[PDB]
Amino acid sequence: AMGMKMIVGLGNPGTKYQYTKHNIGFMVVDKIAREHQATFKKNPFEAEVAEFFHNGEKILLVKPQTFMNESGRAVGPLMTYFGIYPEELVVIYDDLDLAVGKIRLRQKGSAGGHNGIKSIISHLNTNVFDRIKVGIGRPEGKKTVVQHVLSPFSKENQPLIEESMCQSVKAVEYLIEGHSFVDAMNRFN
Ligand code: NA
Ligand code: NA
Repeated sequence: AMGMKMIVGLGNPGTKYQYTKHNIGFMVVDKIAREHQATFKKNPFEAEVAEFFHNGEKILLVKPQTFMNESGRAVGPLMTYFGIYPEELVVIYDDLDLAVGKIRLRQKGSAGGHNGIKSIISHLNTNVFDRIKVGIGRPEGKKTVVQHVLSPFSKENQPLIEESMCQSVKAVEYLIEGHSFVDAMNRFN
């Protein structure tokens, strides 16, 4: 009766992209799935979905399989399916305006035109929903953005992205446990 939570990790499908910075959201929800012994299953709305319970509450972990720029084609229908509202979402994605090793929690924004957030906004017709922005490092300029996001983390940076993935998992846990998102912002920002 407390409702559900739906944690959506953004990324591109396929082995081509599974280790790229643009897939940090997938990587985080994979870690949460392992933490809870939860398995991703094919879902009919272009997504992989894992489920587990936390003291009676169903938690859904979602990896859209639409490609990043079409993520809302999974998220919108899933919310309909599960009877979930924007307040039950947490979207985890890569932030090119934040350093590797850092996260930031916010409840509103258009993510500087990030194509996954844009798709979600398009489908939900709102930019108001909880998100965990996982820093992937600022690029040199617009010319290098795509290569930046569609390449792996550097060997040198891998320990630091592992740290921010861990903080991201902790932040999700703190929310699942019923703390307000504003309290989570105060704790993790
Ligand atoms: Na399956
Ligand atoms: Na879209």
